[PDB]
Amino acid sequence: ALDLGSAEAKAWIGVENPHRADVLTELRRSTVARVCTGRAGPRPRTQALLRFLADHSRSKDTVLKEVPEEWVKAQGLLEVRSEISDKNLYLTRPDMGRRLCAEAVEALKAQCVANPDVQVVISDGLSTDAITVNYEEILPPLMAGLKQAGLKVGTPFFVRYGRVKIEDQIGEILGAKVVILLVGERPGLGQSESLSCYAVYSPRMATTVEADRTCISNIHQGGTPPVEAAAVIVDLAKRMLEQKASGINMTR
Amino acid sequence: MKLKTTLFGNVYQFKDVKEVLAKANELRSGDVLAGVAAASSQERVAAKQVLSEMTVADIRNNPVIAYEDDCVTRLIQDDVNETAYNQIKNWSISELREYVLSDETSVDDIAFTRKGLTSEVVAAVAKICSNADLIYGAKKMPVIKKANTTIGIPGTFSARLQPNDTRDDVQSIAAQIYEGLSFGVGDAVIGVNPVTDDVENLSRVLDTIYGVIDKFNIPTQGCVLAHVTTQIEAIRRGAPGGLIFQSICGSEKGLKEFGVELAMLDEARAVGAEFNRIAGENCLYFETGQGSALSAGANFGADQVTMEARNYGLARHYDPFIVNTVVGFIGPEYLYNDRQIIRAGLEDHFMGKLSGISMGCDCCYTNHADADQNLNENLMILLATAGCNYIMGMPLGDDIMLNYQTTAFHDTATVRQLLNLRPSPEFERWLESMGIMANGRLTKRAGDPSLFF
Amino acid sequence: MKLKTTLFGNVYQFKDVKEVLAKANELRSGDVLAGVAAASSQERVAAKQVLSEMTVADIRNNPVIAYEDDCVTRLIQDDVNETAYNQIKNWSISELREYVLSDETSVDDIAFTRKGLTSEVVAAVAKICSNADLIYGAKKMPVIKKANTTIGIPGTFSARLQPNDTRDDVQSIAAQIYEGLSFGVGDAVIGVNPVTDDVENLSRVLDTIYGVIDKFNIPTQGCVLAHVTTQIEAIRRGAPGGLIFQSICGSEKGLKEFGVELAMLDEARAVGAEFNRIAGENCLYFETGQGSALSAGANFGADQVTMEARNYGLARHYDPFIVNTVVGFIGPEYLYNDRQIIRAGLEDHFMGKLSGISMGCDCCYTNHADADQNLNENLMILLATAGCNYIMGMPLGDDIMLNYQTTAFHDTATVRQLLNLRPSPEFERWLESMGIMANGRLTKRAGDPSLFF
Amino acid sequence: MKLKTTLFGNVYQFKDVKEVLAKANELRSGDVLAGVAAASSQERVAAKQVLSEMTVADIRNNPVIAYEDDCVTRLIQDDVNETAYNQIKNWSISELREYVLSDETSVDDIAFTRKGLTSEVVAAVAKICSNADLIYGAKKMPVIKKANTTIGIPGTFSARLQPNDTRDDVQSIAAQIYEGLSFGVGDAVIGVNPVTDDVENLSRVLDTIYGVIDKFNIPTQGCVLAHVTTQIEAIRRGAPGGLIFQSICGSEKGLKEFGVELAMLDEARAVGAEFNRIAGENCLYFETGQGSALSAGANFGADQVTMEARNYGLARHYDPFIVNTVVGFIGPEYLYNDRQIIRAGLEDHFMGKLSGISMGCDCCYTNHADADQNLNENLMILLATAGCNYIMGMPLGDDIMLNYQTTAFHDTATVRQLLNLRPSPEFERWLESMGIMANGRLTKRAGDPSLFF
Ligand code: B12
Ligand SMILES: CC[C@H]1O[C@@H](n2cnc3c(N)ncnc32)[C@H](O)[C@@H]1O
Ligand SMILES: CC[C@H]1O[C@@H](n2cnc3c(N)ncnc32)[C@H](O)[C@@H]1O
Ligand SMILES: CC[C@H]1O[C@@H](n2cnc3c(N)ncnc32)[C@H](O)[C@@H]1O
Ligand SMILES: [N+]
Ligand SMILES: [N+]
Ligand SMILES: [N+]
Repeated sequence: ALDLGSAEAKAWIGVENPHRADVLTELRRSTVARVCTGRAGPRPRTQALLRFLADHSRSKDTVLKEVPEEWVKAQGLLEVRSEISDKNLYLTRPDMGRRLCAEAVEALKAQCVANPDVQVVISDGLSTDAITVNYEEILPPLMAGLKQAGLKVGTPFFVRYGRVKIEDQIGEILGAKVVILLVGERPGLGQSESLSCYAVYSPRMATTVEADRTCISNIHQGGTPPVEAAAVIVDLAKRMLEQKASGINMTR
Repeated sequence: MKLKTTLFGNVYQFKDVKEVLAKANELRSGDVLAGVAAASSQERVAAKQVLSEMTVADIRNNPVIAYEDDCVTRLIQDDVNETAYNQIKNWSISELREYVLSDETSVDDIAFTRKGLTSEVVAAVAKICSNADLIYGAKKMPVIKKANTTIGIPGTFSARLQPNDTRDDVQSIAAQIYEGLSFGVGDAVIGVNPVTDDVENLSRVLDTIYGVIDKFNIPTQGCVLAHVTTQIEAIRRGAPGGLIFQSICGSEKGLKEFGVELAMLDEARAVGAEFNRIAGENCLYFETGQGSALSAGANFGADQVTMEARNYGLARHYDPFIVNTVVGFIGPEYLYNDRQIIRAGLEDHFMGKLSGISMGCDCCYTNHADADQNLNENLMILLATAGCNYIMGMPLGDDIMLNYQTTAFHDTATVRQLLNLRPSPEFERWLESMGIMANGRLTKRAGDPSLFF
Repeated sequence: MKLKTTLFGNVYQFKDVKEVLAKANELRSGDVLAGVAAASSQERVAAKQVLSEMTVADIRNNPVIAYEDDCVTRLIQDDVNETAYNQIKNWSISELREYVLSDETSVDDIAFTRKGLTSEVVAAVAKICSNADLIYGAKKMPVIKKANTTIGIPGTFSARLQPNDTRDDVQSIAAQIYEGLSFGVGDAVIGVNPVTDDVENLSRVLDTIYGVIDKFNIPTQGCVLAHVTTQIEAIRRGAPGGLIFQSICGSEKGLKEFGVELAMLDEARAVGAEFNRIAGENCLYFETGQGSALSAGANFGADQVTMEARNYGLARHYDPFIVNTVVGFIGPEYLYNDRQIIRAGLEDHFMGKLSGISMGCDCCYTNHADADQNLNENLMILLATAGCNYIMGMPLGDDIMLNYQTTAFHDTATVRQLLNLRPSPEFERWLESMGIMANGRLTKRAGDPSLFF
Repeated sequence: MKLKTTLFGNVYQFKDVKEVLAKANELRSGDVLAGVAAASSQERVAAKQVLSEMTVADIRNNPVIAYEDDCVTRLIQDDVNETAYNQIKNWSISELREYVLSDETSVDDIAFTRKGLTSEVVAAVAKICSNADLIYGAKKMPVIKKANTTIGIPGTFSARLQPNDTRDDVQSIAAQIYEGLSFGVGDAVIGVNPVTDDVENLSRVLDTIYGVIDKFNIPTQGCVLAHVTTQIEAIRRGAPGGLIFQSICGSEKGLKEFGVELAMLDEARAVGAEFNRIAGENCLYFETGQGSALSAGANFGADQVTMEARNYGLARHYDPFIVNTVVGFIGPEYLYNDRQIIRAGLEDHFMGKLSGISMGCDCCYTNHADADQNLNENLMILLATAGCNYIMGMPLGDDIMLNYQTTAFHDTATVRQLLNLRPSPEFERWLESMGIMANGRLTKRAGDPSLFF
């Protein structure tokens, strides 16, 4: 018996006649990459191929799963969506995901502050597990760090079916100087918890290039921990207000 | 020129060259998203016929972006050999396709002919080519470059070792390097996509790669796929320089979206010649892929195939060691399923070899796309028969930080032994001296990273 | 044997071997139509694991159709070499897959090991193989037969000339013959699908085929793909006998649907040995393809991949000169799109080569299926790299009578020059004498049927 | 650095590096005319020892002409790869000589090492090399370029067709062309030294050269060795562009004597990329020779060997298709007799190959020098064994216009059949098609210009 999703299956060494088997254990634990699985001629071994296909079956399900509406109320956020209606349309229309819907603009100017210094926006993006798993570990300290010896903090809200360039419209509707976007990257084969952070200083739908944004990616338990992340975005946020710039326009 | 044809008694009218180029493409989800695709299978064939009867001058004089408004267009236009253009300016696109496919057309014939072409003309020929046309045509157009390894020689097949990590952990990066070398991967480049983009981290990643290279005297070159500005600064400060990388787009607006100017690529060329540890004359590395122009809003109503060909006319000016499209890196909104990704892979490689660049391909797909690993194995072998210069290499193709699946280390060994292809001749001698390869085939002790210890 | 496994904490239990064999298949419209397909990717992977852990004995002792009820099951079971079986009866399907793929397993090792396999075991290995596994594994399992040409030698690639006509017009058939011979097609066979199934019409078609053969002293063989009984009657009455053909099914019920008795194939072998103009010892021809048994209601709850392997176990008993699957001949209800037709083509070829038959493939599709000619060009090249013994050939692949698209005469010449493959050595010498081929490449005067006049 | 040594109890002290470089030269009439030659064999040997013990850094940091005063010095210094330099900056010239001569130093090792050299260092190595050292060392440093022919491949030997005339008569030039093509001469270039330096006369000579090229589809290139500015003007106005030529000198003052600005060579490269009928990437042609700088009063107290190396450092920046010294073109005041012309020819070729340029040689002498045709035959064979890329060709070597003797058409064919060398592979295929050459040897009907009529 063997569960392909088990740690024993993840730590499996398939090299038949190793030169130094103790080194193979050292190398396998040194990375999440699927190393040391051996070979059958020039082809992958059966168990390694099985764990590949098994992990892929799970990854395809993490694409179409959505965050429940009961989970977003337990965090006290405004339920706003873009022009996209369902998950199938979001995967094929990236242009509609970069723009809010009609009833979205009327809820931002009404239930949020005017001209904040830092604006924290959250969206599911391409992965739901990237949001739910790390939410409670990155948001409490992010909002506290921006008010501990910080400045004018904006009102947080959740954008459903959102992309990255949608923060350019938020940066004008709310008029924020710095907009922080926590969005889920596309799911990997082995995991889907990876979260990113897209920040920009004073975005403008007509002139902001993607190079003007600063990106903090791979925020998860295997990459940058959410608590450690949260601290480095607050620092990032302070540097944008000082140098009046973002992305490639910064220094250091 | 005619913008009109009659098919089964039906007149199909097209507005300009830009619309004909778009609607002549095989069906793909990106052209639909761009609103430039044909409305029916009949109009698509009609666009192909209209395109086939247009001349080289008709497409050379009607680029998708104006000269005075786009530096990439100017670069493509200024580099054309006008003597070679005048010889073919009146050929139809139908006659240029037959010229390329002809067995009486030698490699030296194409070497001069391609100088009279522009990227729009390169895309035009691919649009009227079938899959076997794109494969056979690209095969007879080899492009050979040389860094510390020679790449593109017919009968050879290289591979990029791609040891990416979620935290740029050098222990994880080095582990994937030993794993790749044990399969014969790495003659193209040992290139890492970095997590954090700072000079200190790039140097740490570079010292890790070159520590392995120097310890075993590996004939190859390292690279960190960060921004070109931070790569130049790192090498200027003493980091070991191999290949200098930059992601490119086919428009001036697209380059601005990437934060790249043409002068940066000029500086990278001069920095490589002064600092880089390269025996050959080629040291630059570019990555491309359909959909990048439309993603940046910088396609100007042009289809993604034509925009991708413009990448090659831009890359050709800087004579890089390697270029590869990342065929299915983005998502299903630009390339939906297996059919589209394979087609795009054959298109990109054919257009790259037609443009005279050392064209490879990252046979890959995403998890929100209608694809699996059997797709990558189909495409990598089709492209291998096409003479594809190199593919990628990761442990089973699982990229733990870029969230996609490329080709495995096993795949390059499979392709080489299946098709009787060798690695780069310099790298093959190292593999032989390491006991990893004999007569182009993996030894019994190959595939074991513990052999380097 | 275990019929269950735990995947991601969920237990996946299966009824019998037959269900495990079916749900391990990649997704295809045929297994859905049969109600035997896996409900999700998770259950498919779980079925693959349970299958990979089953032993050769577990599958050899559980044929999809019982011994005492099916003469194809008996034929498969009776021809097993019990000494070769007892050596591998305790091997798991995972170990047999790795044994076939091993570079340390020579062609002579597999020659004896396959004698201990049954068709169900052959199907079992294919179900846990990737596309590249199917391609590389088949490449290292060559099968060589001899009629008037030698087929299946590594480095060679043959093709069947298929000159069909809506009325069996001897002017239309002969015109397609000269066209195909000008591209180097016909070393496998010159085979005609007859519109009318009568003796006098067959002799007229055979006299036309052999009239060309006798005029230019062509080393090859003719064949008319009618029912085997009418072929026997024509040759007994004096028609030129070359290859004797019959369509086969993987079950006794499926053979009765075609009107075939095993005695007929025994008679075909005896008629060939007395009358046929064949120098070698192989003179039979069979065609297969996934979906035939389900179409006849003769799959008995088994998947189309398992049933297709039983075709190869049947054919191996009669040692035919050539066998080819007709991968997409029927329709989308069994193989819907490009992804499934390619995958089935690789499975079929792999299973045929593991069974020890001269396995070719009719890379083809129908017009009511989600496919186009670019699918035929993708698969024909992948299968060539797999060492596929032969494909079909028709003018542009357009069958004016069978109403489907196969591979073109251009496609065989393309594959041969792309992969540096030669025809059958006897046929290659003839093409060289006719000035059609030089060093495996078409001369300038090739591709011209008026050369024969 | 030490500038002195003790030899046979006598102390030999030198002023600077420039004096050490000069007195280390073998005796030649040019160094005596410059007042920089050693007074005896003892002082020459002592200078060689002091030079051999100086490091690469000692000579790289002491160019014969200062950086801020000379644009050739800047060009040489700016193009140095500082990473390759820092690896060898502490190597003595004795160690660099042994490194080049080592059978354990591969062509790929030198490919990177030479990038850390300057011309003064290249000259330094040659000064402590014997004749056999110069020959064997150059042989293991091949340099391969490509225009419409490939030149410099080991095992091959090319030649320039030089059809000069006292009045640029197109009947006299064409007559010499057919004579040379009948001996297999012309794979390097068909280059004419024009009597009159005007645009209209150049186009007439180019039209005659290319009229023959176009008539017989010859793979080669034409060139008229006028001033580069007038060549640019003719090609811009529509003259057939092949190779663009210019004579070069090792100093800025020497270039002004020829009327050459560095921008002109940059313009020549750009004009070639737009107009020239060249398939490969190399289209420039330079000629050199010891004594040019001293003749222009632009040696600045440096010896003619050191100044000649600076020519190669200049040329390498523009990556030309061919460079050849004209070893004895000037007169005895720089190279007096057979001994000195041979030695200079070996030095020049060695230095050119160490600099990484496609180094040929015009083995020639003048009638006011102490030399005869047997000198040209001695040197052409020694340089061939050295792997010299090409020599000249004229009817019996008699230049009716330049008033000197070079090598004959017979001499290239002699060298090729004596040493089993072949022409450029493209040109060899053409000669074989014309029945002129078979297996590298002249057919019976070769050497006959009436064959072309
Ligand atoms: C696919 C992808 C791209 C695609 C984007 C196309 C698309 N997504 O439609 C393209 C080909 C443009 C690309 C190129 C680049 N990318 Co990128 N990209 C990714 C990737 C794999 C996925 C992003 C994602 O899933 N986002 C979630 C979805 C829901 O958002 P989206 O709106 O659909 O995607 C947008 C953003 O992702 C943005 N984007 C993509 N890449 C980058 C990089 C930077 C620096 C920025 C500011 C924005 C950006 O473009 C998309 C359209 O607006 C990430 C890897 C990761 N782990 O996230 C790297 C990643 C974000 N890219 C990265 C890099 C290095 C680059 C380049 C700078 C490469 C270069 N040297 O030029 C360029 C930047 C181009 C730009 N300025 O927009 C790095 C960022 C490193 C850093 N310190 O910021 C990442 C994190 C991967 C890595 N190598 O570490 N990339
Ligand atoms: C972090 C994205 C990485 O993948 C590469 N890439 C993927 N798709 C494309 C594309 N379509 N165009 C250019 N570069 C691309 C890019 O160079 C960068 O290194
Ligand atoms: C007139 C149909 C022709 O196609 C062949 N054919 C097509 N599909 C199959 C199949 N699935 N099994 C057996 N034979 C097949 C058959 O032999 C016959 O000659
Ligand atoms: C009309 C003299 C010709 O001979 C060539 N030549 C002869 N000696 C030298 C030399 N020493 N340096 C440069 N070029 C030279 C020069 O290029 C010109 O084409
Ligand atoms: N692109
Ligand atoms: N079947
Ligand atoms: N000189």
